[PDB]
Amino acid sequence: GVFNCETETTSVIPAARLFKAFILDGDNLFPKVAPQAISSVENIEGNGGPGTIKKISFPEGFPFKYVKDRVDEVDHTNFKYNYSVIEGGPIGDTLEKISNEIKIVATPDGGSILKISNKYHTKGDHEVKAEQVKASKEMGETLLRAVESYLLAHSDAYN
Amino acid sequence: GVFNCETETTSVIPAARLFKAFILDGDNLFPKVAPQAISSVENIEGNGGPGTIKKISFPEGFPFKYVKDRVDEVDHTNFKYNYSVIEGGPIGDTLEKISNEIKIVATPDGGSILKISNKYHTKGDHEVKAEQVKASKEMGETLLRAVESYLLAHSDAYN
Repeated sequence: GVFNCETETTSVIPAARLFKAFILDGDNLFPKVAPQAISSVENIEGNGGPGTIKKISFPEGFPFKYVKDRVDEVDHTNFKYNYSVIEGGPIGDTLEKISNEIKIVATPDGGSILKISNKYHTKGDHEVKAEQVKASKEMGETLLRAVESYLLAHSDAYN
Repeated sequence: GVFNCETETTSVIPAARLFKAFILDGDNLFPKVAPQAISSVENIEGNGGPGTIKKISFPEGFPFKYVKDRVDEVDHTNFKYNYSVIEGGPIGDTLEKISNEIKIVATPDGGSILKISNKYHTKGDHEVKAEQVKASKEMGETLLRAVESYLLAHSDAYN
């Protein structure tokens, strides 16, 4: 089955700067700015572009130990990043894959709006629990806010 | 049980104008701007302020025929509107009440960000299905976009 959650969130950071930090340097930044959520990000196969498999590990404390994600598409001009959760964490008997899309859109005032889609490819007739949809949304917002705070505290970073 | 969904959406309309149209004149506007979603809004008990019970009817076409909502709180200065879904529609054997909060926040550029909370008071140990959470979110966004389009098309309205 399929369940598609689209959300939007705003940031005071201009889109180009946010894309460089949140997307292009996230492997480096996330364990530094949000250690309570992400312990490490490592390359299993590939360079960071489309097809790359990453292992995202969570700190001692979580239900889930890690996930493996695959980079699907990166558009450096239009600030789009598409990736899939393909193993570990919520993937298992009820859920085959989560396909995600992030687009960072500039606002006239020099901030950004992030358009985020989380698409659950459920196994057979399985539902996705509302708590799972919420957990994914909250993780993304946690990471965004941590990166935003870091960027405000380090005014030259990613310029 | 309880399940709380917080979402945010942006509008190009300044907060004060949007509050006057979307909140303070919604009974009038919704059936006019979004007839495919709302057929009528009528007063069962009260004047439109806290404690008021409204009957919201849906057009021929829907699963649900109507809901009764109660106004909980209105802050005309800070652009807050809290209301509850108390009968009809999704209310029944699995769900006792939905308590909703809308806050319309001005942006420096003269637009708005709406902070919306949908809090499900489930009966006993019942879950809320992700499809239901999505349906509520989509209804609110449909109504917002319809009001926004109307306001852009009628530049003097609600000034």
